[PDB]
Amino acid sequence: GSMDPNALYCICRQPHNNRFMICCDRCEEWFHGDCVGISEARGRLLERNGEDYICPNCTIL
Ligand SMILES: [Zn+2]
Ligand SMILES: [Zn+2]
Repeated sequence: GSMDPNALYCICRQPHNNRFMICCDRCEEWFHGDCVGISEARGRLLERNGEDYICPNCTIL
């Protein structure tokens, strides 16, 4: 549910207190723009338009 500071979600399993991160509605988790490929400018755009982003892990799973 609510993302925590000392939690893990991304495939690499790292804290969100490092680099940019994105929220996936598919699995309802968090990921890294670098790991998924999304750019800081791209992820920020989907947040403004309100487009439910889907990590590359779910799209192929
Ligand atoms: Zn990662
Ligand atoms: Zn996902």
